[PDB]
Amino acid sequence: MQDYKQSLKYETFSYLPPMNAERIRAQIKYAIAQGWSPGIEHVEVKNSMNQYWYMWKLPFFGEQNVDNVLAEIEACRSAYPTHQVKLVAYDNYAQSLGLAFVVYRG
Amino acid sequence: QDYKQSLKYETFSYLPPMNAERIRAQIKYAIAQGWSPGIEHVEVKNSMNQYWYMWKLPFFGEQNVDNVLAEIEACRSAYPTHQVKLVAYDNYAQSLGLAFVVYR
Amino acid sequence: YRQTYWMPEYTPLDSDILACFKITPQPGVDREEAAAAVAAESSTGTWTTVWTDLLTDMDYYKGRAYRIEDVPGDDAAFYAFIAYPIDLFEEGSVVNVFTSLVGNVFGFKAVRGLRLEDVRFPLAYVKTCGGPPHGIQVERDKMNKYGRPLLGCTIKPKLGLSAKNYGRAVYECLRGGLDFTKDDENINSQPFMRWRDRFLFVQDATETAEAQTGERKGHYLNVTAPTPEEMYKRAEFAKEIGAPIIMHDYITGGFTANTGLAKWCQDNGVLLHIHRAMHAVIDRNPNHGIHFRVLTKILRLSGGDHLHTGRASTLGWIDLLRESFIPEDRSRGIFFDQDWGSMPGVFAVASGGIHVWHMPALVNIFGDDSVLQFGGGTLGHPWGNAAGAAANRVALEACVEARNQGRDIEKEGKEILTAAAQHSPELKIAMETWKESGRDLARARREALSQQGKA
Amino acid sequence: YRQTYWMPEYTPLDSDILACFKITPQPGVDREEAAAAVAAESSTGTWTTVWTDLLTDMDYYKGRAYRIEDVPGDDAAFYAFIAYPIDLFEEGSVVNVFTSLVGNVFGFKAVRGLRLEDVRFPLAYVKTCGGPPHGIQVERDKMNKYGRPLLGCTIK
Amino acid sequence: EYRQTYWMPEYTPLDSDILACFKITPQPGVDREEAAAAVAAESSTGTWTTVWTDLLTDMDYYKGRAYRIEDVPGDDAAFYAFIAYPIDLFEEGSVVNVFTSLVGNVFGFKAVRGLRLEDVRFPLAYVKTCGGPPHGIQVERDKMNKYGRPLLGCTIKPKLGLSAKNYGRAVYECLRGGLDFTKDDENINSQPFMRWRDRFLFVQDATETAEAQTGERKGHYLNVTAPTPEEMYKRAEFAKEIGAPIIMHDYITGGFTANTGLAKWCQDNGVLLHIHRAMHAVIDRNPNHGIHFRVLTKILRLSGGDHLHTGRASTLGWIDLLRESFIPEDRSRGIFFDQDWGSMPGVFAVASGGIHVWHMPALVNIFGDDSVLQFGGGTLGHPWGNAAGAAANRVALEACVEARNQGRDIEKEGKEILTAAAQHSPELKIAMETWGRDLARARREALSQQGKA
Amino acid sequence: YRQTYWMPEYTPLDSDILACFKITPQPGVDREEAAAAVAAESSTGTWTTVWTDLLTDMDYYKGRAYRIEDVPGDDAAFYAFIAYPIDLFEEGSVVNVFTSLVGNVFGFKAVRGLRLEDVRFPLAYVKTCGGPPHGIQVERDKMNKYGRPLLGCTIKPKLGLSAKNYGRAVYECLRGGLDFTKDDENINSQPFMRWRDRFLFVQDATETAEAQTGERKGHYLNVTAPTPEEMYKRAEFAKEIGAPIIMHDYITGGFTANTGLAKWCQDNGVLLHIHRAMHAVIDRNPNHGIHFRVLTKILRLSGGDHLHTGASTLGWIDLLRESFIPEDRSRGIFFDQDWGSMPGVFAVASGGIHVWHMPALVNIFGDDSVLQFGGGTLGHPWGNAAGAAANRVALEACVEARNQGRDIEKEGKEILTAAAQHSPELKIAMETWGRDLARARREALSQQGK
Repeated sequence: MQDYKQSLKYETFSYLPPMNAERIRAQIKYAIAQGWSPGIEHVEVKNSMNQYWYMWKLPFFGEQNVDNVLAEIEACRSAYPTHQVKLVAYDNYAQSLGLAFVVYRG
Repeated sequence: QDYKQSLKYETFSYLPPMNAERIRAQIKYAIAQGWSPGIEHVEVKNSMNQYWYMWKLPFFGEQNVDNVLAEIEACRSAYPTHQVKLVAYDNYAQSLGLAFVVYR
Repeated sequence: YRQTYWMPEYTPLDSDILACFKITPQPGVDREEAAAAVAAESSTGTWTTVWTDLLTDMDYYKGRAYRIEDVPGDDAAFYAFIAYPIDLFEEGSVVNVFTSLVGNVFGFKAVRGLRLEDVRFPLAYVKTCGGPPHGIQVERDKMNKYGRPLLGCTIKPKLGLSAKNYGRAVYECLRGGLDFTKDDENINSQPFMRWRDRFLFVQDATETAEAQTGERKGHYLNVTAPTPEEMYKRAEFAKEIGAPIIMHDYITGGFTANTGLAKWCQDNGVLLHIHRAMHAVIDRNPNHGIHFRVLTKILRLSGGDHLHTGRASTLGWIDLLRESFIPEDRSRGIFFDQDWGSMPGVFAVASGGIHVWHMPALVNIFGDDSVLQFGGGTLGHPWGNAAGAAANRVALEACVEARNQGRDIEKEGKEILTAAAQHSPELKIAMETWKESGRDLARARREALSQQGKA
Repeated sequence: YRQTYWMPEYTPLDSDILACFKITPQPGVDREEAAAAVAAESSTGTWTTVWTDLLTDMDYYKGRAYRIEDVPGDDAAFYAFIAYPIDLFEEGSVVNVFTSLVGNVFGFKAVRGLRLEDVRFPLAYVKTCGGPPHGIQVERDKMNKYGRPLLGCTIK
Repeated sequence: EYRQTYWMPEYTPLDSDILACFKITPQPGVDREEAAAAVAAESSTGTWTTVWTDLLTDMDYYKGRAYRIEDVPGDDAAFYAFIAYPIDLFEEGSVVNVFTSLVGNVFGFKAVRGLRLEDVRFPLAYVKTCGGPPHGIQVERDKMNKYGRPLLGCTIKPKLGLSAKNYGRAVYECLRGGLDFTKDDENINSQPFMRWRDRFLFVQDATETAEAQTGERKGHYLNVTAPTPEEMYKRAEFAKEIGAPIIMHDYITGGFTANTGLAKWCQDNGVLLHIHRAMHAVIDRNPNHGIHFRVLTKILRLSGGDHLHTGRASTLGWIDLLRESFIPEDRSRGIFFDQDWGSMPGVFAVASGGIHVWHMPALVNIFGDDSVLQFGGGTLGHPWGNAAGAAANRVALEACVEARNQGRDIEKEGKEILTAAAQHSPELKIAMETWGRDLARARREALSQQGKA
Repeated sequence: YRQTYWMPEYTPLDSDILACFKITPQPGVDREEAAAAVAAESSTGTWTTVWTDLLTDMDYYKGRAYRIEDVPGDDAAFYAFIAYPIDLFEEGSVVNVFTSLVGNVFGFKAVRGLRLEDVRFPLAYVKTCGGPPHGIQVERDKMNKYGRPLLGCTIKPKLGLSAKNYGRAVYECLRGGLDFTKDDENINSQPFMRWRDRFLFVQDATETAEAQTGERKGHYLNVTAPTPEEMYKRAEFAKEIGAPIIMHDYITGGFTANTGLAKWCQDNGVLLHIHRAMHAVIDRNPNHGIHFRVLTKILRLSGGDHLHTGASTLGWIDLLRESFIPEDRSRGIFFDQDWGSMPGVFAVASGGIHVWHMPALVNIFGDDSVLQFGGGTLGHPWGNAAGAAANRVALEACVEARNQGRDIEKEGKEILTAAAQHSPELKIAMETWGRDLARARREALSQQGK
């Protein structure tokens, strides 16, 4: 037997290894391919269970270029290097997020 | 003589800490009653929690005292700052026949 | 029966409730007369026309058979389609609609078998019912959960466990990565585990695993009870203690109780998980009884936030459960257009003897807005409930990350799971343990009606 | 299913709830194993024995098939008689007894048909339920009606 | 005359019948069959007479009837009558009605010199109608987080004259010393010198302060015995309002109606219920006329409590009656019927009354783990304070339990064990200077495999 | 014990509770150590002294044995008189006074037997208790009944009767001339007769019989219950349906419950008949237990409008009924008992009495009593109504005789036979089978006080 080591988690994909630029890219084009609007959020670690994270700028409505989203992630992380950074994708049909995951765990 | 207050840990924590011979006896007594030994651990600030972390699973049908004592020391090594508790599950009563903190 | 209750030229009004009965008639009866009988027996049930009828408008206040079809691949049975004016029923009462449709006619001796296949609830009647207390999107927002199906465990053994030991299993599961644990449908308040003690220790477990994971946890506390007063007392205690979700057995507890409980859940912000116990008594026999898709619709109207959904028919009632509009589709047993409007949809719940090796086919059949409930597939892990939960949770995510990447996750199943175990020892050990458009149509039609209206 | 849930030597206790299921089994299953399955599916429903079971007294907390009979004039079906200890249920809850007996097992694929024929409610469980609010004799006294069946009309 | 209707030696009791055993000391002229029959009639259908209204009913069903007579070992003046009562004679879930019916008339019967109710057989079908303990042993242990040892309590003295805050100070000192519980005396209600609401605030304050300083759940049996049900419940609600885990009631002097109601309230509210048996010696001391305490024991379990004070042979008889799931007949211990409790939980046996460190080995050896050990002067009387006496007792209890678990004979080896522990404990060392379940588990296994057989 | 608790020079205060205990000690005990032990065991629980005692006024908070007397006879028993300051007890709580006196001392190993004979309730404590909900005089005004004992019939069999058959026996009795019928002690809510159905038909019986006699009618509907909530629910339903009187088993249902029922009865204008079920467990052994006169005072404080009272007998009847009862050792009354304005309680006679007992019962109990005929009513050969009339005729002729000056007990057979020449029901029935002291004290006190 092997003992289960316990640690904080951060919802979808957090039970998998952190994502390289390649894996992040594929999630973003998945969202764009779904018609969802990419969005970026950040918050202090201790506050990650908050319903309302700081919004980085505005959602990227009509955004087709993955790379522009990937750069805005970098810029958000560079502005707040101690914060967790989240990617979300808005689904205006369902008034929900199609997808959301923590890009950097801070 | 004035009384010196300190935090305590339920059954046996008013006695001197147990060496290996004494721990084994409690383990042997629990097996002799037909209870299932179990091992839990938790951060010290959290000792009053109802739910500690389970170390592995309870040791059902276990007759080897020395294997439960090993897993205690195994659990201590993995969590040197945690309190370690030995418990003994009584299936008939749906209770614990025994519970005490092995390492504080 | 025929001359008054067979109306082949009647076109259903949009306010009408429509039913589809599969009738297997006795050898010496014609299809016209049997349809008209089922319509009469499920609405006026008149065996002799008397003077009090002449005090009423008999042409309005009656069910009417208006179409008959063959059952493909069965010359002995036929489909009878029946319209009921919206005025025959009490508003906001699945109890009354149910009783009216199925309360009398299944004992009709002149038929060999009777099976209610589908019911068309018109929008104007949908608007009179409370619906899910929350629904998929509200719940996701309340629990702050997006982009993946949710994951649950059903605690076993159903019997014999003290309140505290039961909370221990719950704690080990939740802390390893499941969102939800679940009371069995039989778990109410038995001698070995009184409900008040169960609620206290489960909530303790829920809070401890939530603090240790940073993700919201829940456990469907079963409030199925002998009496409405006991049901509501149990629900109130779950709210009092902070519990986000409760459970009801809506068939066996019954629709009156379930409808009231869903009303109470919306008024109190408690999520409501619905178990379908007893359904196979009603819905397994393909010749006699009520099809599960009817029981699906009744539950959406009555109210629930999750519903256990357990091939083509299966995918059909999931749509009926989750989507805003579902077109007619005989290949998936959907006999009428069903419009739900703004009435929210319900999480579909998959349970029953599934483990990690089912995960690709489950993410692929059910999609995101579903709960994947592992009974023995979580507890049976040779390392405990936490490792079993983590394995299921890793397998779930890797299948979601594969699919978002475009991969054929069901075909490439054993490969996605194998690349995943290379980082989760817990998922690897579990793999040696066990062997081996509905949305888009609904959106396409809302946009169509948004620009053109009636077109 | 059979080795734990078929107990042909068990004699029902008077506190036990008893059920009689008419089982029509699928062609390739024996009657012993099908009775034991119906007992398991209507009480513990276990598909894999796990560690939490070992925290409980598994011999007590389970339904048990204890007798099988033929269905007179039907060689395809048989009667399975099952005992459930009174502790499996919430007192004074037909809801709980009903759900327990019939909430899971009628979907058992390994059977062609399942029919619950009779249920033995032991006195010690009858005493926990409220019963008729009045009953025949109280009602007759309240309505001052004796010596004849009562007569009613259903308005149409 | 009663004999013809009420003496039925051919009757074998139904399993649903309430059975009673009376020790009857008849007057010199009366023979045993007629005494047994009168007792049976005067405790069911209270007459020998046949009036016309009786013929309206089934006189044969609706009666108690005596069905067996026995000698009393070593007492020719007295004999046992065993009497059966159809379950239908009694209101369900009401020990008040079974009590009244059994003992509310017959004890004045002039044709008997002495009448003593020895035992009552409650059938499983009637037990399932009563609420029982609000929690019982195993549930209370879970809530409090205490396993593997008897629980430890102290009763605050003086019972009279202490203000609320002074009282809480003796409570605080005891609890912080290692005792699990403290206790209002039976007479502590709401007297002018310590009004009940003030006592509850300061006791709870002491309870929280000692729990903070020890890391072990603490409680204090707050007495809600009151002039009226309204006052009883108000006091109970306030103890819950402030967070007290355990309350207390004098079930005999407050009464069976109030106590059943209190137990119900407790189970509905998660508050443990410690039961005091005040007045019982008025009833159960005289071995020729009254009600034996073992009957009072069974009525409490059915009415509801989580603890009961239980005080050789009979004493551990009624302890088994109080805690175990099934108790077989045993006349060597005064148990005259098998008593089946089913799933109704057992109640802690509480030992109190003039006990100190030296009684610990015998107490652990006799009561076992599932007991509370209440120390009056044995904690207050320590010469370093309450905290040290509490600690002394706690150490001596734990040493006995570790010694017992290790295979020692704690009674035969009492002095050595306490001395060896005295070495690591100045409090215990100076304190030393100043002063059954197997059966129920076996029957459950056998009935699991064989059932009725 | 004797050092602290034997206080022979202590003269009790008018505000003290006093208890008189008949102690039967083991052979080698001095009477004063036993008396001091009983004072201590019924007040402080101990003889020792721990450090917490010194935080308190030990001189005030303790019971005092202040006198010891011989028992005429049992030279192995003595009376111990004990005083308790009013402050040891919660006000308005017979439960707390009772618990304090008898909750502990009766297990004392050092005596062979302990018997609580009497308790002096000071007027300052009486005034804190609710007392009878109505009492003798208010009840006579409510029922409009003066000049005679009231008549009652306990319905039998206690068992097996439907509500409606039960109501039948009630109706036939009440219409015959009895004032009251009575639920039995054991009648609560059994399967053969649920309480709600019984209450309805009894009340039907009561109104039918009242309208056919023009006399107010009652039936003691027994609300003794498993819980206070059920007790109160049953009492509320009797009020909702118009029933004028209910019943409670005050010892077996209990003092907390009964004190609460009494106060609800006064708040709601419902008369309250009290049954002393199980008193004999407690009060029959002359060497160990609590005498029924203690139980009688407990009930008047707690609250009752009737009470079953079976030399000693006429003592506790005075205690139950009069405003002041002077000490009278010849009646086992060991203390003056002052009740002040607290109303008195109807004395209830029952148990196997019939017409032949009537002259004596009117003679012994007087007018302010209820005389309850079980089989004496139902057992009449011509049915319940005829036997009620027989009992009512006998009672009324015994009362007319007494008023006329005759010795009713000696001229008994003559009084009865003469009135049976006007009543067939009576004649066939024969063939089949304190105040002046209390008022003298009030006048004396009104004139010169002390």
